Amino acid sequence: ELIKENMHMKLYMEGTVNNHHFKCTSEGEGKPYEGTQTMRIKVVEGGPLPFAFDILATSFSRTFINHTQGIPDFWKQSFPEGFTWERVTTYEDGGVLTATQDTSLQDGCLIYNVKLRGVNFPSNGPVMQKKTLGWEAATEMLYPADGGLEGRGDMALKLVGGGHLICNLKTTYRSKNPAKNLKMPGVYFVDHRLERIKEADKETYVEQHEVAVARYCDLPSKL
Repeated sequence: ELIKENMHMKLYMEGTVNNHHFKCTSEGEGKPYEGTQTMRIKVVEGGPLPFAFDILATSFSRTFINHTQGIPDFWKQSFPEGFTWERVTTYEDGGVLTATQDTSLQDGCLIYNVKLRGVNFPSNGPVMQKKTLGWEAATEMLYPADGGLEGRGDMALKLVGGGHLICNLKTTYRSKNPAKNLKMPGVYFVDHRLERIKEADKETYVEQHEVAVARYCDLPSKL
């Protein structure tokens, strides 16, 4: 089996948010089977960013989700070929961020390539004004659909002074070997905690940590 108790990752990101173009790279590692990982990210082009780095946080790692209770790991089963995802995140103040990621496994290292585009972030809003303080924990609902898996979930971005701006995520996850016979799961959930550990140089260097666990709904069913 190709996914080994400890893994390294490399990431290239390019995007544009409200007409501002930028690139990031990052390097990290994690414990795929624990559900834990750490990324050290550099804005290498278009920095410093004139928007909140937080809107990029989710676009930096599906291999590193601890699967409890035998839920088949959609993303771990996809190697060596790997997988992609495509997401649209819609903020309640009109901002819309679309992201595409390709995940591959080359020479024992996980390699991420992301493209994204953000539009209609209000000029006066907390993203464009950099008034945000990270994400709350969140739960994503996942279910088979269209040959792949779909994810749906809201997330809450913390605002300076209290307050939250909410967005809703719609994701499609596809395996790169479609022929591969998958054990698919029912409907399930992944709990995510995405934390900024450190930053420097006007968010031009950022250390991010994520814990993510896959689980069924532990409630009794009168059915």
